[PDB]
Amino acid sequence: TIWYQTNYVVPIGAPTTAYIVALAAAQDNFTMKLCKDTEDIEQTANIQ
Amino acid sequence: SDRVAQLTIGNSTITTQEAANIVIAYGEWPEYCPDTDATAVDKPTRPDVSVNRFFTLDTKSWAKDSKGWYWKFPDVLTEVGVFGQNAQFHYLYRSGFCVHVQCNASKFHQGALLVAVLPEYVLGTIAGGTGNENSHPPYATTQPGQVGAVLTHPYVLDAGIPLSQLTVCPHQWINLRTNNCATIIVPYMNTVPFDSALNHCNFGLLVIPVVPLDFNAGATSEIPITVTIAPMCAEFAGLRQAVKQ
Amino acid sequence: SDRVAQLTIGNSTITTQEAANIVIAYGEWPEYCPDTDATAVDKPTRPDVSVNRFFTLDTKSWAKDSKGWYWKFPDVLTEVGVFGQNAQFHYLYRSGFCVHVQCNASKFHQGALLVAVLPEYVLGTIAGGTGNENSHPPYATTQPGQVGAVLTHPYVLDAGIPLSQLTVCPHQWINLRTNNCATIIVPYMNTVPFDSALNHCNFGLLVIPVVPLDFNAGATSEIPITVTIAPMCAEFAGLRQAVKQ
Amino acid sequence: ETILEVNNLKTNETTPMQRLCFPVSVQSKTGELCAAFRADPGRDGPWQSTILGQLCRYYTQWSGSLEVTFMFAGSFMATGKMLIAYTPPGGNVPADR
Amino acid sequence: DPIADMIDSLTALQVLPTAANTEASSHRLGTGVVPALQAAETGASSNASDKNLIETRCVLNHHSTQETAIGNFFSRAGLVSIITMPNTDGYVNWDIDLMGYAQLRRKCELFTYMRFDAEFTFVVAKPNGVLVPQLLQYMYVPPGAPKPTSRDSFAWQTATNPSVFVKMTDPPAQVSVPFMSPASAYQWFYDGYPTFGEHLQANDLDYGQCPNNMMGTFSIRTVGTEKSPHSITLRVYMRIKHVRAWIPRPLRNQPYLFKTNPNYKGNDIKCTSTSRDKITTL
Amino acid sequence: DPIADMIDSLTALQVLPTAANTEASSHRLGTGVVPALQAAETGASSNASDKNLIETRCVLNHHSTQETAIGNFFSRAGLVSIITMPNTDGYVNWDIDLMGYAQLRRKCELFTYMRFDAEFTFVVAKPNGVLVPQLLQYMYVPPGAPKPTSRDSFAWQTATNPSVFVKMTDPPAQVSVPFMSPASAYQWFYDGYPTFGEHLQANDLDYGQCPNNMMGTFSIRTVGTEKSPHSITLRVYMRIKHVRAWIPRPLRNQPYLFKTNPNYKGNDIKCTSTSRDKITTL
Amino acid sequence: ETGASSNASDKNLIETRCVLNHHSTQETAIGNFFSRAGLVSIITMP
Ligand SMILES: CCCCCCCCCCCCC/C=C/[C@H](O)[C@H](N)CO
Ligand SMILES: CCCCCCCCCCCCC/C=C/[C@H](O)[C@H](N)CO
Repeated sequence: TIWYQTNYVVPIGAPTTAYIVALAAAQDNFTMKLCKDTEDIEQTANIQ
Repeated sequence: SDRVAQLTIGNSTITTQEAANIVIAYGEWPEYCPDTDATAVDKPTRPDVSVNRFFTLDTKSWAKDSKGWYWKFPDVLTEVGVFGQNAQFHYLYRSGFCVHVQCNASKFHQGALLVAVLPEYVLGTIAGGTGNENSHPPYATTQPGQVGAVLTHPYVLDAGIPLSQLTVCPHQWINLRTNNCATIIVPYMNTVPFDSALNHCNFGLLVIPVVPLDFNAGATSEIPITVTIAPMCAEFAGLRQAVKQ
Repeated sequence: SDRVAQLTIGNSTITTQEAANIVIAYGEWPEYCPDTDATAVDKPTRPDVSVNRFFTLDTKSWAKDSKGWYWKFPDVLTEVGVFGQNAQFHYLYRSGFCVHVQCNASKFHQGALLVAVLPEYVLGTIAGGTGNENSHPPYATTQPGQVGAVLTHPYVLDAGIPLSQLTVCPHQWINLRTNNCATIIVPYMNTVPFDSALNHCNFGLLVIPVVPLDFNAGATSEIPITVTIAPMCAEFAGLRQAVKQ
Repeated sequence: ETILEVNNLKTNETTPMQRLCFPVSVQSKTGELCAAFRADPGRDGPWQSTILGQLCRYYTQWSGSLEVTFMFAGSFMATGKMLIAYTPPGGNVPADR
Repeated sequence: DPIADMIDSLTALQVLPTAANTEASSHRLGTGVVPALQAAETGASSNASDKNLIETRCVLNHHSTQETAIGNFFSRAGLVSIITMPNTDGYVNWDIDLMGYAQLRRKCELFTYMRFDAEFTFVVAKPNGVLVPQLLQYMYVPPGAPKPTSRDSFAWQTATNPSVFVKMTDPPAQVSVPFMSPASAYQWFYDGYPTFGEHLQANDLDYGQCPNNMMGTFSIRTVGTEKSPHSITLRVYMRIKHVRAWIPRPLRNQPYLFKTNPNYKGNDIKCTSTSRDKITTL
Repeated sequence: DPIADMIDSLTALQVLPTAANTEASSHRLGTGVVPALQAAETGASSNASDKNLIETRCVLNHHSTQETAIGNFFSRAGLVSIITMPNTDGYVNWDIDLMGYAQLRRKCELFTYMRFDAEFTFVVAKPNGVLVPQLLQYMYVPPGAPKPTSRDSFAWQTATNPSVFVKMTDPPAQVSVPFMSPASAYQWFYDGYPTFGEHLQANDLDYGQCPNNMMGTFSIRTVGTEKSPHSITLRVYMRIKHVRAWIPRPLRNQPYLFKTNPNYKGNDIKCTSTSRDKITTL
Repeated sequence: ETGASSNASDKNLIETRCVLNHHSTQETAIGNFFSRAGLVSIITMP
């Protein structure tokens, strides 16, 4: 979760709404195991 | 490049990019009680991560006619987290603190806060106004909890002592053109090595606007002030059932 | 003169003058988790006195037709003391136990209790009687708290396994002509180095009268059974707000 | 590091470029929450748009520490402080700060 | 250092390939030395031997202790599953739970924890035992992977899932399966709930279910696009290799009812022993 | 050791008998070196000196720093009590509280904690200052000891209590009093309550009262059984010796009202400074 | 904005313990990721 610690303070002439981009990765103690099929791609219709 | 700072203790981290130094109060870091100064014979408990971590309290709103706020230590944390449970199950407690006050504004705002630590902050009354009543402050005033209270007469600090020489105490300023935070590290100060956490308050933190807040119409008018604190070498002794007050 | 014993841990002491040995379960003393077996990277807390101390639960009454009682660990202590607060504020816990069961009677009473520790004591039902219902035990049955629950069919231990080979588990007897107490020291037994204290129970303590209680009319008919337990190397990790269940 | 789709709303599905950034604005009350999401990289949600959350789907079990980086894309004249917390399992989203 | 209190197993293994020898002994008369009187309340077993109770001879015996080792006790293939394709569209998705047959279930539930590699054998025939030329495909679907929805599903492309193609007139297929739990051992008994939250009566099925033992789905099919006219009956057998076991338990004396709980028929509690009439007459 | 994380002040004193010398300096022109620009937000005082702001000469000064040491600041006898025997039965029991006279109270309340030995002087006369031949007895009653109830009470036997017998025509009596707190220092400010319990409005007098400063009762009498016809006026003076002090405080700018609290008259707040008309005209 | 990933670790953000872990990196090597037979063609002679 992300909370407001203080306010988003702005002067006259600058916009009152901004945006944040979140990026994610893994550390150097990260591993994976038991290689399997993914569930993101599918094939109901024939390709070409 | 000493304007940037990072305070990491426990599972918490504070980053700041617009800072002054860190004030170490009276040149002393917090410590555990040595064997020469101790008097109680039972072994104390030192939880060391679950109690020595940053705690964030409620947030105030700096208006253009604010008087000031105060908090009492360790009364602010007696109902918060694992520190608040160790302070209720034990009779004696001992710890230092790291206080961090945050207040940011734009480059078109102005104002200055004085952030000071005053040990044994005993409060007075106005004595009925005329001076004839022997009045005493209520329990919600002397120990306001994690919310804190407002100063009524900040020029005499509600105790008959002037604001102008409050800088003889360990202090910092938050000048809005210069920095947005203040950090004081406070050791344990008492006449006894351990004391009660529910009956005695070691110090008070005072945040008073000396130069009032000012800005032009159209800028952000909601300027908040947040206090984040951390116990440093918390010890507890005298284990018995939980007592809230 | 090994019939006398004294167990001192924390600020608590148990003395007994009519005792057998101490059973150390599977020949292993409780320990903290080493670096080779650990997986979680955050630093754990070890309170070491406020949690490693003797805790006394409620007292049962041995009648002439009692079936038996059971307790679940560490479910008995999740609402008791500073151990119950560390188990609610943290996600992971790890500790061993020292169980002590007390039952005294005169030299004109007779009876024998079997006091056994069974790890992963999973309970079953009678399946509606006829065997056709897929029934499941309620939450007050599987985790009865510090009060404990009564066994309904002690001959099959409410799980389909016989009482007659419960002595393959670490156990002692309380034979009323011989001793009045039983003491088992249990290490941490799991497939994982840390686990949850609210979701998982490591072992169950079973107290079953194998030989029933008997006395003549005129002697004391109120024969109580008290259980006193102590965590040994309690560790806690994964600090977050308090979760009761 | 690849972009996390924290703003994965049902109203964003026809303008899907807005799912890559979430707003921050001037508040009237104090201590509000801006966003909340789970830290599960192999579960359906914001982690599906990452190359880590896509390569996790080819495996069954995972272990190790993660990292989330937040980049502020406002003006030079804008200031502010945020509190980004990670809660271990046991409860739902916390009610207040 | 200013603070002085911040400064701070019983038995071992031995190789015993044979049973113990007996020494010769004579009579013994005296006071103080009583090896026959014990104290069962201490929780310890009796340590009295042959030579202290009777007069013995010398016996050098070479009886081996190899067969009672738990590697030899468990390395026998037992039935774990029977899967049938009469399920009329030519495929079965079977959720892997190996506690459905009482003979291997009672052997494994002698212990609480177990860590082993496995070897699975697939004996396939018709429901009457006859064999036909027919091509089949067995696929292991780990948890999280897409399971097949029909006979011509895309999941049968098996680009990462392990799959075996076999014929019914072939010998039975054999594969080796490693230890694949997220924990350090499999547990046949899990005293608790998997998730947090309230535990109401409608969610009482969650009690005792460990997700560290849930291994996924085993899928079979006939390979072709069109419907096969043959009925299938697949029997799965499992050998246990490279085994370690912890914490022995009482063996079950009641017949099993369900696959996931220790529930027993409460109207017919079976006694562990065979009854007789009088205690003095055998 | 199997567990690796279980393995685990700024300034000093100097003797400065005199004030600091001034060195000679010349002009300075350059970039980067700016000793006059400071930052008051850090909480530190300014470190700029004479030689970096102006051109100075050499001054060897021998001004001593002995008089501003806190031993010399406090070793002066000030009034702490005035006790009168017009209290018409020939004895007074006075509860020891030395915060009743503003001059010594403001000096001691510069610090938070103080640890010292004392020296008490008893200047006694008639209410108009005349002296008569009259025998008196001063007794110190520690907390817990029985205090006298009349002029001929049994408590005046002083078998263990320290007592002084003196005459009015004598010189004033002087005694030495040690440090007798149960804590390590006296505190003039105690932020809290002495006992546990609920803190209701009827018990708000308990706030700020430290029992570590309560030292008992000071009792005086005329010695004889019969009533004396002379009125008594006793003035007590206290010197502070062997002193240690901690944590300086702001000095009070309001007149005192009561002996036990920092209460101030709220309708007349005194400004710390003397006012003027314009900021540009002195 | 530099195009580089974050180099912050566990020990610089929280207080950590010592963990000696022996989790192998063999299965995520691209030889093990690709050495699995998958379907590439279905050819029919009606
Ligand atoms: C093409 C290969 C197919 C074979 C795949 C077999 C993988 C499954 C092996 C699982 C090993 C035993 C795991 C636990 C089994 C029991 O059902 C659980 N204990 C349930 O209580
Ligand atoms: C015959 C000898 C009589 C003299 C006895 C004098 C003993 C009392 C010495 C007390 C020393 C000061 C203790 C504190 C004084 C102040 O009243 C407290 N701080 C009250 O706030």
